[PDB]
Amino acid sequence: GAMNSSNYAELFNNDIKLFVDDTNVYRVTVHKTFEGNVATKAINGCIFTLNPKTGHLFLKIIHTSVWAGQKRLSQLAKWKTAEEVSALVRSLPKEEQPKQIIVTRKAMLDPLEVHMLDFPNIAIRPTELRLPFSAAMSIDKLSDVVMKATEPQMVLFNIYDDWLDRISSYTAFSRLTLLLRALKTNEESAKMILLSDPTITIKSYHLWPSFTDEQWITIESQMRDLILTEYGRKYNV
Amino acid sequence: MNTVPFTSAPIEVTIGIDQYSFNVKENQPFHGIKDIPIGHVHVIHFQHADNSSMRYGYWFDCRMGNFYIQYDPKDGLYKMMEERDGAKFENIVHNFKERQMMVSYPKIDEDDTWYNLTEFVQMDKIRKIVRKDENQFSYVDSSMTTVQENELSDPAHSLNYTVINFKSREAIRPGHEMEDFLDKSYYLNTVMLQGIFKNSSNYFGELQFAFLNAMFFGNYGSSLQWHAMIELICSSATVPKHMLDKLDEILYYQIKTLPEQYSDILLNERVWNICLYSSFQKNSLHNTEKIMENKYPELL
Ligand SMILES: N=C(NCCc1cccs1)NC1CC1
Repeated sequence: GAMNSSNYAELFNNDIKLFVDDTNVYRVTVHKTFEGNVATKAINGCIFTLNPKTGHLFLKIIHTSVWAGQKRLSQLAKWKTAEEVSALVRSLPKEEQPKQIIVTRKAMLDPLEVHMLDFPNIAIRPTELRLPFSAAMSIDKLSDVVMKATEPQMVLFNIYDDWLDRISSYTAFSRLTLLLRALKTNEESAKMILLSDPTITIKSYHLWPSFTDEQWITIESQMRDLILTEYGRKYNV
Repeated sequence: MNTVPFTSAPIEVTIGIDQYSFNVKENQPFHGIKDIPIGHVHVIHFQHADNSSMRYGYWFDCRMGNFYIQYDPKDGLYKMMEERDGAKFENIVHNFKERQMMVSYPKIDEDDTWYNLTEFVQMDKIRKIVRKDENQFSYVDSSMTTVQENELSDPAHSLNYTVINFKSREAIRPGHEMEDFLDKSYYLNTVMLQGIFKNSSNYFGELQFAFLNAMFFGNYGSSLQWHAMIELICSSATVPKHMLDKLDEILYYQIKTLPEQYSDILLNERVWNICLYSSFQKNSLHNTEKIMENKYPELL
């Protein structure tokens, strides 16, 4: 059924699985109109679909044109997400299709189940983990491609860069979630940590800087401090 | 007016006939039920004093034959049988009536309750849901499962209700996933009404028969079927006006007749609250909403 602390290592076994996060699909700014009413203006979004074992990120960019003339957009966004995930699975060879899809919000369960009725062997699961994937738009290169898009577009990334050369997928996922948790709790502090040292660069084909093993330990420690100590400034402890 | 004679009542049992019921003591001089209104299906049902577990009974229509009840001491239940010798049957019933050994079906003259509960229920459709073509009457009990229940184990003993499943390819057209899941009109009107049931009278008949089995026998799969058939209508934005008006009347009498004391186990809080207050038809069931709010405001 659901996915939580007790069955965490299942993420890194050899059954293909994908996480789907829809929290950045429908994005708006809220502003005042000339008449003094309030109105939204949508901006580009993205579906975050990640294989946690390989790091393969299927970033479907949601262009604002897909909302034109539509009503009840928050509800539509969940079905559009489900339609796009279903289209992705159909585009993959059978041996690359997931055996499970884990949605980060339970409201995606029924839209995805309906769109995947053709795949009764693919399990659609929620999770009790509070995963920080909404902070994906705090990764500069991902934000850049989403905002620059003028049409629907799928962009492929490895969100683990080359880390799996040196560490396991369990450790790679733990690092990713720590970085994203930090970016979600205090983006400016998190980014300052990541880029403070001008000599550690981000390779053109990567998302994160080229830290050595020792530097990653320092970074990971600094991110844990942030999450504990921003927790302090917000919560008087 | 027709008659269902009993050979005898060897075991203490509560006997139901339609919405009526009465207690027969072990070896009491009971020889059946007389004055049964012609023109309606009927149900005669039983609950033994010694094992309230297992409520069972027979759907029948006196126009389709002469039927009687006889206890079987091997199988341990009151069984319905058909008497083919018409002279022997009239003779038997005449003697039992002359000795006043029969209870009278106690229909008050003002009272359209049974008609209103069985308006669309036909014996021929009952026999397609309860398969046992060798008899003209149909046996049902508390524990029989439905075809859909068996898909989620003896097929001869199942209730063959129409499978309704809102997350099925039958329910959902490719390319209309969101449309068809949030507005079930296609599934109601095209798949079920035009395709399977052919007309709304047959749909209402199965709905009414499911309610009555659920209510009389505590049959859980029937209860699921009754709610599913209500929810399909209430979750459709486009329903013929006459069907909504009739549904309101159907449900009204069902809610009126339900034992207050079993509402907690026969009424699904989620379905009723959704249907009356959230669905497309939330404003279309005036009589049902009024009786529900005045009789079971707890459930809501
Ligand atoms: N990083 C890639 N391609 C492989 C990495 C993958 C991520 C997702 C599926 S494969 N980029 C291609 C566009 C140039």
